[PDB]
Order: sequence, then C-alpha cells, then structure tokens
Amino acid sequence: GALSGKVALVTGGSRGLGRAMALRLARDGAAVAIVYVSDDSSAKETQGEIERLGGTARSYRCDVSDAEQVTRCVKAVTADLGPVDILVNNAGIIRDGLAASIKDEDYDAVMNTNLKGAFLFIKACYFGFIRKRSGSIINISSVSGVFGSAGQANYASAKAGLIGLTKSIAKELAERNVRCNAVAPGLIATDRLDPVPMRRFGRPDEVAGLVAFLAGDESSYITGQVVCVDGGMAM
Amino acid sequence: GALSGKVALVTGGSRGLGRAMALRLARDGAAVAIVYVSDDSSAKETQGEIERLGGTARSYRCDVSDAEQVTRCVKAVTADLGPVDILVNNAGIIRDGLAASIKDEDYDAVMNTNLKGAFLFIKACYFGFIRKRSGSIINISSVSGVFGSAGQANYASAKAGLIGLTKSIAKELAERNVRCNAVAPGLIATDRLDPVPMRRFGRPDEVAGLVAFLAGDESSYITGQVVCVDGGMAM
Amino acid sequence: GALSGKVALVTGGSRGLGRAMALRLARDGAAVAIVYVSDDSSAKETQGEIERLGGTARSYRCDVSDAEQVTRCVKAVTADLGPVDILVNNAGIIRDGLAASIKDEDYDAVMNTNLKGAFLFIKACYFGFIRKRSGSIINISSVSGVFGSAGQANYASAKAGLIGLTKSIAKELAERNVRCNAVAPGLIATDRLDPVPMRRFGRPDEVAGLVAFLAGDESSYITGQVVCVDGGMAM
Amino acid sequence: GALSGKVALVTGGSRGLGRAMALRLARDGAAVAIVYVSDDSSAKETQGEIERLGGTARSYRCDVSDAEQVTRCVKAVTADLGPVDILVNNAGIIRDGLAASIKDEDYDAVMNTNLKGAFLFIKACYFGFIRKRSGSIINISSVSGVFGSAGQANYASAKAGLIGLTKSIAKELAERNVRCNAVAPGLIATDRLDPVPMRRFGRPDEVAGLVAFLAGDESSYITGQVVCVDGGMAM
Repeated sequence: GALSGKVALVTGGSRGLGRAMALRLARDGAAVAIVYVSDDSSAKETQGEIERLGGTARSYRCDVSDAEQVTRCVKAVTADLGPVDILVNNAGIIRDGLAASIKDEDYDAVMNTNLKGAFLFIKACYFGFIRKRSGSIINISSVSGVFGSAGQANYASAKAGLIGLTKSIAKELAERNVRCNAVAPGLIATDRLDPVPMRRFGRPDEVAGLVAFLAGDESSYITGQVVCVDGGMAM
Repeated sequence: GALSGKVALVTGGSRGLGRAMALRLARDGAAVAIVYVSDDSSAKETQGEIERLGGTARSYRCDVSDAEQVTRCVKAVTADLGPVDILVNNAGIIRDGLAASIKDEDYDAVMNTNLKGAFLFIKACYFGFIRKRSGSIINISSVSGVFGSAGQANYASAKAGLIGLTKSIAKELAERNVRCNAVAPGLIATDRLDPVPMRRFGRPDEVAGLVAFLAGDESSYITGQVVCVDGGMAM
Repeated sequence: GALSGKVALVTGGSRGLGRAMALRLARDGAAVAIVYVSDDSSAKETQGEIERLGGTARSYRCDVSDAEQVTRCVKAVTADLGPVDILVNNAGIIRDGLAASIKDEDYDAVMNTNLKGAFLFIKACYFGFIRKRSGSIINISSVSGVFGSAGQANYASAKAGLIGLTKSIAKELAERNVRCNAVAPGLIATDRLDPVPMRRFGRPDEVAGLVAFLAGDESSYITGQVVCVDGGMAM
Repeated sequence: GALSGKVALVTGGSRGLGRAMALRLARDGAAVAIVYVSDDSSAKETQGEIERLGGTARSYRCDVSDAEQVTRCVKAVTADLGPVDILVNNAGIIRDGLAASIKDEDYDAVMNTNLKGAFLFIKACYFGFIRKRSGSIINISSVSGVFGSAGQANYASAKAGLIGLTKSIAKELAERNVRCNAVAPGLIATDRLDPVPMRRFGRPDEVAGLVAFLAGDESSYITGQVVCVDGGMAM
C-alpha cells in the first residue's frame, strides 16, 4: 500500500528480473500488467503469484518489436486496469558473440527487443503521461551498456542506446512532471565476480527495490539518471 | 518502522538538507545523532522535532575539521545510541568567488568542512562497519561536484573530491558488505532554473527520500554510485 | 606526412564533418576512402580537394545499412588503397521530432545509418585489424548521445548506442592492440549557445583535429574513451 | 616547431610523467619551466635534456603547497621565459593505506600537493590567461580519481577533486577562450594488468602525447573534459 492502486506496465515481466519487478511493484500496491513474448505459463504464474498474495495483475502477450501490436496491448492494459503511471521496459533478447560473428538475425533481434520496444511503449504511453502531469518511466540498462563488454557489442549497444533514450525522454517530458530513469544491473542470479567488489552475484529483488523506488514519489525530483545495481562493478 | 532502530549519524544535520535527512531517517525508525558546528538552537529544535513525533535522537556539537574532536563525538554517539549503521556526511561550508579571488581562509574552510570531515568520520566508524558486515555510508556530493561550476571552484573541488572518496571507500569495504554512495542535489529550496529541465527547485525532503533509500536494505547491492537529485540538471 | 601512407576509411565523408575529417586525415599523409550515400558530386569534390593538395584518395558510394553492400565497398577499398588501419564511422541521418511523432521510417533510417553502419564496417575490417596488431576505430558520437536531447530521442539513442558499441569493441580488441574511441561533437557550423560555455559554435576542422589525434600513434594507449568537442557543453 | 615558442609551466616536471611532459612540450617548440619539490639534480637533468636537443627550458624549486611561494615562482617564470600559455599541474604526493590508517600527515601532504597546488598555480596564471584570450590548463587526474581505488582514498579524493576543479575552471574561463582539461593516466611504467584490457603498462611519452595535444591548437574547442590514458582501464 505505497503505490496507491496506480498502474504499472512491465514489458518482459514474464520471468527473472522482470518477474521480481512485477511482484515488487504489485506488493507496493500497484496493478501490474505483465507483457511478454512469451511463454504464457510463467506469465500467468507471475500473475497467479501477485493474486495469491492479494495483488491486482493482468497478462498480455505482445510483440514489443511490432510497431504497434504494442498499441493494441497498451490500450488493452488501459482498458483493463486504467491509465499507466509507471512504465518498466525490461523486454530484451541476448545473443552474444564477437562483433564479426554477429549476424543480422542476432543484431536486429537484440536491437528491436531491447531498444525499439522501449521506443514503441513510450510512444504509446506518452500523451497519457503528459495529460496527467505525473509519470515514472524505468528503462532497464545493463552495466555492459555503461562501460561496454567484449563479445556483447550487439547487446551492449542496445543497452547504451537505451540510456540515450532515457536521457532524451527525461529532457523531453521534464516540464510536464514525467520522470524517466535507467537501471543498470550487474551480475544477477537467478537464471565471474572479479570485477565485482562485493564478490557476490545480486538477487533480482535487489534490482526490484531500485525499480520500486524509481517508480514511487520518493524519486519525484530524480530524472535522467542511470543507476547501477552491480555491487560496485561499474562504479 | 523501516530502519529497525538502527543508528544514523548525520553531520551538518543542524539545518536545511541535513535537517530533512535527520527527520526522514528518524521517521523510518532510526535513532539519529545530529552533529553540527553549530547553532545549538536549530539542532535541539531538530531533535525536539524528531522526539515530538516519537523518534529517538541526540545532538552533538563537533568540529568536523578537527582530526578527532570527531572521534570524541563518534564514540559519544556510540555510547548514547549504539554502534553506527548509517553515516551521512552533510557538513559543508560554501564560499564562492572566482578562482583568483579565492583565499586560503575560504579554500581551507570549504575543503576541511566538506571533504576532510567525511574522511575523519569514515575513519571513526570504519572498524565498526567492518566488524558488523553491514553499513551504509552516504556522502553529500553537489551537482557542481559532478560537472563543475563557475565561481565555485573551491566548493566544487571539495564535492568532486567527495565523490572520489565515495568510490574509494566503496571499493575498500565492499567485501565486508559495507556500502558507500554519493548524493548530488541540484537547485534546492529552502534557504536559475534554465539548466533544470523540470523548471523548478527541489524540496529537501525529496533529497531526504534518496538518502533514506540509500540507507535501507532496498539498496543492499548498490555501492559506489553517484545519484543526482537535480531535476535532470546534471543528467 | 604523419600518417605514413596508412589507409583511412571515412563513412559519411561526403560532406561537412566527414569532409573535414577526410581532408585532415589526408593532409597527415593517409590514403582516404570516401564512403557516402550519397551525392557523388560532393564526394569527388572532396577527393579532388585531397588530390589538389597532393593527397591520395578514393570514393565509394555504399549503403551503410545494407548488411554487406558494405563488404563489397570495404574490400574494394582494400583492393584500391590497401588494408585499413583507420576507420571513421560518420554516416548518419537526422530526423527529429517528439518521441510520439517518431515513425518507423524515421526511426529505422536513423538507427541503421547511425548505428548499424558502424557495426557492419567494424565487422568488415575486424580480422584485418586483428591480424595487423594495429588499428584505430573512431566512431562519431553526438553530445546528444552523451546526455540526451529533447525531440531527438531517435538520433540520441542511436548515438548513445554508438558509444556502447565503442566500449564493447575496445574491450574486444584491446589485447590485439586495436583501439576504438568515440568523438562527441557539440554545436558545429557549418551547415542556441546558452548551454555552450565558450559561447560559440565549433568549426569542423576542430573536430577533425580530434579524429586525427585519435587516429595516430599519439593515442596508442587511449581506448574506450568518449571525447567531447562541444565547447564544454556536455562536460 | 608546433608550439611556436609559447611558454609551458609543468609543476612536478622533475621526474617520470612530468619529465616526459616537459620533454614532449619542449620538442613541440615550447619554452618549458620545470617546477619541482624537489631534487634539483633530476630537474636540471631534464632541462639539460631539453637543451641538448635544442629546446628552451628553465627550472624552479617551489613549494606548490605554500599559498604563494608559488606566485614568486610564477612571475619568476614570467620574467625568465614570458607569460604562460600552457599550465600542466603534475605535482603530487602518494601515500596509500586503508582509510583508517590514513593520517593527517599523509592526508594533508597528498591533498596540498595534488589539489591545492593546482588551485594556487591557476590563481597565479589566471589574469594572464584572461587578458590573452588564449590558454590551455592541463590537470593530471588519476584513473583512481575517476572510479576510486581501495586503500588510496586520500590520493583518489585529491584526484577527483582535481577533476572538479578542472570542470569549474573550464566553465569559469570558457568565454575568454581559456581551456581547462584533465588527464587520467592508468598503470604507467616507469618507476596488476587484469583490469587493463590492453594487458600492458603505459609509457610516459604516451601520456605526454595527450598533454601535448591538449596544449596545442588542435584541441581549441575541447574544454572541461576528462581523458583517460589507461589502456581502457576506466572506460
């Protein structure tokens, strides 16, 4: 009871980090829309989880890369739970490999799911955010999006591009009191620690904590920021 | 009741931002030690405030620049409320002017109150933090410490130096599960908005929110970070 | 006579910044390949310029977005002038507008010309660079790619993504002594200054200077960096 | 013959990195003033070196920490070689140790030699720079000043503070066409490589290259920047 029945849309909330985010957001009192590729099993399992502990949630199988199968999905969300106050872009495909083994298949998959998706969902929710004078957009940006990483040029470019998006949107909506920030997780279980000063993996609910903080009113004057959750990895 | 009766030490908690921090930390259920230069009136007024709404607090007039009048103050705190889990370095003097009008008086005042103080308090609390395997150190770093500012070379250098301290400590204590992070407030009332995208000043309790988040268990995997609260100013 | 007859490939060297880069690189004694969309007039005018003052140069009309019409172009370059030592990615389309007026046409044009192109050219030159133990890749990254910009979410995302690419490649090739860096120009004539501390536009040959430095042996231990040429704009 | 007989002042140019800088600056055709603690032997050896290969140079034993024994030194320089166009702050003491073993002796030595010195020399040269409408100030900022380092909290704070100084001065002098930038060297021989992607130490003349570039007219639109020379270490 800290989100006050607001509506959160978590793309790629199917599983893992997104699942922790959806669970957390719901437990703070927000109706969560779970958008996914996706296996429907994990998604309705996530919703069943949110409901089991008394939270409001819905699921939406959507292609985040389609220019607006997204819009269909978004005003479906708006119809079902109401206008979006919180948008979490977590949809993303990983396809590693040296920049010379990288392929258009890999490249465009990664780029469309990790970067384009955010563009299209932000496009969909943009006039609502503005007409409301409130809003918190949270993009998932990888620590490899902050300082790069070998053999992940395609994923890392997508995540860095996501950070650029975050900044530009934040500047774009700042005067209409709509915030946009980025989250840069490091090494996270679940499914090496040398450059990680804390010498341990992170848990998803630790990332979920940061998403929840960025989504609430405690971060009302924070916008355009890139916050790592990496155990100090990319400090 | 979210700090669980832990102990927070807020240097420069006399007034303004520090006061909002002390108030906030206390309201989340932490015994707060208010360390100040300082006018005692505002400090015991802050404590009287914390107490009035049922919080635990003490005041300590200390010179943050003395090499260890600080230590006296710190184990006074430890004697009175207990070992420190949360350390907030907010002590700081501002003395503006073009780098050629800057004076040793100004320079050393700013540098000792804004930078040295943090060094000495971190020195004091350092073995406690380590022996406990827990800890959250929050340094106040100005947005002018992030991208500089004209006519504030002396203050800005102090704040940037504070960010360097933050990083080095975070690396230094990471394996013993002690976090260290920096907060970079922008334009904050109370006592021009063109480079501020949100086109408004910030309120102190908005900065206090970020300090509280960085102090709790929601930021347990965050360390070595520099988070602005500037309305997007230094994004 | 400071490039020693090495071979530089400048995509988008048709005109403007790219033209200044090609001219400069040539004047330091490098055979320059001018790759462009492009109007052929400006390109062969650029080559005619390089030749007029005694430099070696060739032109290549290529689609930087085609997955490898690029490769055809690149081993054309290799056939004509020799293996590439210096790669400058300057190809880029600008299509501004609020993130809700942004269109797939705009979006994919910007993203493919500004980001994908770099991927494909780096792909093409990658084994040459490695087999040689030398190499300097210079990506053009905008200052709007560093801190974002309103109404340029699509361009800014592309440029930030370019910075992520730069980092990942630098890490990827570092051990084989191949450098990769990014250049972030600010406001540049030729064809407002408030956030620009120097209170003036930049000239293209000033950016060209930085490209030339990053291309030579004076920057042999510099890699993975993002250097602004913005009059302090994004400091 | 690329500095055109301008005057460069290199504090801590006694030895090592500073020596490479003084040598390099001189070879590009600049009269170099070698300011040092210092052993006079190495300094006049450096000058003897510059002279041996036909360069103009002078030496000045000065306490960079004295508030203005510095000024005496600076208008000595001005008397001997002429007004300063280039200022390189390289004076610095290193005294490592965990933040709890750090001592006022250590702390103030490091802070005064690494940070205060820059303040005082910039103070001395500031009206000359302004009256001339030209100028390049180069501060040496360590890579540990960029992302911190364990057991070097005191040195790292000094170097980060140096970066803050750089920014503030750059903003402060930008309109009078005086540039200020920072150099962040990584692991440099002469007198472990895991976080260094290039898997090798750097040579001093590689850092000297960057200083020379930042000192000339090739970087005329670059100001307020922090450029690493670390083999990608702090990318």
